[PDB]
Amino acid sequence: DVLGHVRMAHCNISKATWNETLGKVVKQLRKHFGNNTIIRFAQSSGGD
Amino acid sequence: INNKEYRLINCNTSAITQACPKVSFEPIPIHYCAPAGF
Amino acid sequence: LQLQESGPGLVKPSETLSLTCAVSGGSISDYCWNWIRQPPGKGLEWIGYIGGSSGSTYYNPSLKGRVTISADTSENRFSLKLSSVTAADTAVYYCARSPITVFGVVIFDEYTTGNLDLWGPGTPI
Amino acid sequence: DIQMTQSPSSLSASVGDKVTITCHASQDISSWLAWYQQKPGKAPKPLIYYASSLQSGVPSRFSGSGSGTDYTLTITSLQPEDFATYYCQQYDDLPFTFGPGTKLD
Amino acid sequence: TLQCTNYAPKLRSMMRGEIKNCSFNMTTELRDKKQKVYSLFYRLDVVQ
Ligand SMILES: *[C@@H]1O[C@H](CO)[C@@H](O[C@@H]2O[C@H](CO)[C@@H](O[C@@H]3O[C@H](CO[C@H]4O[C@H](CO)[C@@H](O)[C@H](O)[C@@H]4O)[C@@H](O)[C@H](O[C@H]4O[C@H](CO)[C@@H](O)[C@H](O)[C@@H]4O)[C@@H]3O)[C@H](O)[C@H]2NC(C)=O)[C@H](O)[C@H]1NC(C)=O
Ligand SMILES: *[C@@H]1O[C@H](CO)[C@@H](O)[C@H](O)[C@H]1NC(C)=O
Ligand SMILES: *[C@@H]1O[C@H](CO)[C@@H](O)[C@H](O)[C@H]1NC(C)=O
Ligand SMILES: *[C@@H]1O[C@H](CO)[C@@H](O)[C@H](O)[C@H]1NC(C)=O
Ligand SMILES: *[C@@H]1O[C@H](CO)[C@@H](O)[C@H](O)[C@H]1NC(C)=O
Repeated sequence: DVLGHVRMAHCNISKATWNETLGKVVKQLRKHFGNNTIIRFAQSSGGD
Repeated sequence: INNKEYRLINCNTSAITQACPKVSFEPIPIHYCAPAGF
Repeated sequence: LQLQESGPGLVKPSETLSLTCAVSGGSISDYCWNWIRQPPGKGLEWIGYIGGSSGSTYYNPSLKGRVTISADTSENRFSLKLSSVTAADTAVYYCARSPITVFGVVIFDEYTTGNLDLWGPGTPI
Repeated sequence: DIQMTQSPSSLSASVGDKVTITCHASQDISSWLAWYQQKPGKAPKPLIYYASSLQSGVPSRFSGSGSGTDYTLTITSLQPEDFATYYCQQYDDLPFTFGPGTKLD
Repeated sequence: TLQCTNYAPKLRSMMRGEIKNCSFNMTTELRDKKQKVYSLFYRLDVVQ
């Protein structure tokens, strides 16, 4: 049984930290593609 | 369990393997020997 | 805190009715918003509601399909659309505010709501 | 679709009388019952939420209680502003429903 | 075969329909008797 309310499992990540980390990743990633490109991130597509 | 109903004691904790009737349980002496260097 | 509705005063058969409600003195994200129908001479019928920060919507099994409820927190407003309006849908429509008692994550609708604390003037249709 | 009824459908009363309005649910609603007062031509206004909790701004003359399937609203002094149609709202489960209403006269 | 209903039919949040209350027989210590077991499963583990 559940000794209380049913709640959704979840996980929190700091928003500013993630945005800064992703910015660092793009800054380093551009070195292999060029400084006049657009780097876009998207979620996964197929599979289970 | 509660001509009365009964069960084997093993069904409380473990399935039993039937010993093979062809294998004797008579004690046979065993000698222990050192490996080389000991 | 005042709620004020608007929209056409009547639509023709098979047209979509679009009603709006403005929130003045408060913020949509902290409350759930309900729409209630009252045909003339009859009691109250719940249409549906939309949450605040979660954006989730729920609809009555009555008025099956047809009903769309939405909100726009950048203008602190929300609206109701009813497609294929017929003669039986003429009624006074109300918007209302409901409180949220939060026990879990608000963005997952982990709260108890349903009480109506504030009613608008009403819009006869 | 939870059903709700009310008793009486129309309650005869004079000014200053003590009155009780009852509501009967088809199933236990765990006290998640709200009471509203509606006047002709106006939107209903809140009275009570969670069966017994009084809404802020509502006179202390209004009270109520109940449990299970049987709930009541008590008005201790029926002043002229209180001759209204009263409704029960059941929010324990969705869709939300309302009773037929009881008229005071 | 499991006979399942929703665990929390009145939930109006996530986890609505995610946890199912499933009835099944299941064996007991003795091979001659079966029991009746009620348990909850997550939606992802159970297919219709
Ligand atoms: C990821 O980030 C989200 C967003 O910040 C977190 O979501 C919060 O989760 C907590 C619980 O985990 C929620 O806490 C609840 O807050 C309610 C309102 O709090 C206000 O009012 C109370 C007075 O009632 C004040 O004391 C309080 O300071 C606030 O002003 C409470 O009513 C809730 O009470 C329930 O739980 C307590 C146990 O602490 C019981 O005693 C109560 O009876 C009742 O059952 C509760 O405290 C919080 O509201 C959530 N915030 C939002 C915005 O949704 C996630 O938790 C976080 N997760 C992780 C893993 O980091
Ligand atoms: C995670 O928890 C720690 C404390 O254990 C807290 O300092 C930190 O801010 C939390 N981060 C997020 C994103 O919730
Ligand atoms: C945060 O994200 C925005 C894009 O949404 C980006 O423009 C900005 O630079 C990011 N901040 C940092 C510190 O990288
Ligand atoms: C069955 O096992 C339990 C411990 O697992 C023991 O306490 C009990 O006595 C056993 N039954 C019988 C009949 O001895
Ligand atoms: C369990 O077995 C009995 C056997 O009579 C059957 O009637 C019952 O439906 C079974 N339970 C489930 C959940 O299938």
